[PDB]
Amino acid sequence: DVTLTLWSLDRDIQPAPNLIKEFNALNNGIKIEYRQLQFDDVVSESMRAYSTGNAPDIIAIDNPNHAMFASRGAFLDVTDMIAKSDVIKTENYFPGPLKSVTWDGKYFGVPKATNTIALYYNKDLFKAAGLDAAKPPQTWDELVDAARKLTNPAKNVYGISFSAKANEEGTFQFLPWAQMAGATYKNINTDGAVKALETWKTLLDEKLASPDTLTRSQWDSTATFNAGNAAMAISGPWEIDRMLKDAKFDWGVTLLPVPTPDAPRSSAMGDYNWAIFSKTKHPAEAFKAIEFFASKDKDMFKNFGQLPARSDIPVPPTGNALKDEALKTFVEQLKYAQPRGPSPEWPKISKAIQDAIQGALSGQMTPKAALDQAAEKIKLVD
Ligand SMILES: OC[C@H]1O[C@@](CO)(O[C@H]2O[C@H](CO)[C@@H](O)[C@H](O)[C@H]2O)[C@@H](O)[C@@H]1O
Ligand SMILES: OC[C@H]1O[C@@](CO)(O[C@H]2O[C@H](CO)[C@@H](O)[C@H](O)[C@H]2O)[C@@H](O)[C@@H]1O
Repeated sequence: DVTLTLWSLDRDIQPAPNLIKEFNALNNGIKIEYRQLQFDDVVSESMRAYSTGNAPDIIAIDNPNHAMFASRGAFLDVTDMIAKSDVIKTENYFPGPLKSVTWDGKYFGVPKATNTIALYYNKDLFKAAGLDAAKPPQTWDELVDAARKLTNPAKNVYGISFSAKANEEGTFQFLPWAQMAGATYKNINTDGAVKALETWKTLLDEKLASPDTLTRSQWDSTATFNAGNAAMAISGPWEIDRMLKDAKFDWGVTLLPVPTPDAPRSSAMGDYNWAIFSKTKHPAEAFKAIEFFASKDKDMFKNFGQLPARSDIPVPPTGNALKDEALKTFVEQLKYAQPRGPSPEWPKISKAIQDAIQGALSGQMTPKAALDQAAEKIKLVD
């Protein structure tokens, strides 16, 4: 056999290792060895691997990081193999995910999946609070007020869970709030972004969200919602299949609340892309693996609760009512997602935003000063 190696963050529950086991069972003369990426310095580790000759054949890379690798020659130009393939057609893909694998008029990967974040809510806790579980909050004011009502320390319940972690988690979570209020990563210090960050300060200062929001991932925050310790959670569709098993209450999912009545919806485009490292010894076989993964996209939601990056395969209902309502909400919120970049310097942009969030939420800097600082850094890097 040709043996390939593949790196991804995906858990044993999530697509990559399962798709690999299925692929390997084909006995087609190619075998894939999986390694789950550890430690949250994926980008630097993977570039260092590439530079030293330790890179895998295939990686699932977060979409905002793609351009850094593509621009630096680390990824194989798959333009011609995509063209030749009938399994992978660029016309099948949503435009934002497709653009994220592109650099200088070439394709340097194939989208794996797409997502964004939305607002999960525990309908049983809404009901017990005297709220209307059919009417979740629509505006930031409503969201904060609901969170105040639902915060019940005597019962170990925070009103909301989210992530402000000093890595991509925090940037991905914060950008929707800034964007809805009129800002972007290219202009992150508008009055509306300050209001967004003041709103996050309210959630922490008033103890409506755990202090651990400053250091905890979206996945680990949402575990607290699933256990009944947070009444609402901002997270993505990657939570659904675990939530169905773990949450022992009735729940819904709605669009992210907007800053003033009828202000616009917005959020950041999530999820990963497949890529082949440029010095692979097995380019054709690596690409055939990716073709196999793409051929399973039609089953991704039903099997993993994740969403393909494709307009050719609109996602059908599963038959599970909670999951199917979640699907509706995420498909709707996805219509408002915006790309982080393209930028070969995304990590530096994101670090500036992370530091602003940490500075304001810790009380070390005012929200205005924190975001002004970020905007000056971003001007230089971007
Ligand atoms: O946050 C939603 C929650 O707030 C209540 C009032 O406590 O309703 C508010 O939000 C609704 C949803 O947008 C509005 O229709 C309503 O006008 C507003 O007061 C609860 O009814 C609801 O569960
Ligand atoms: O298996 C990967 C794991 O990462 C997640 C959640 O962290 O990635 C989402 O959130 C990131 C920020 O932490 C975004 O940058 C990324 O684009 C988005 O997909 C999940 O997808 C998944 O559980």
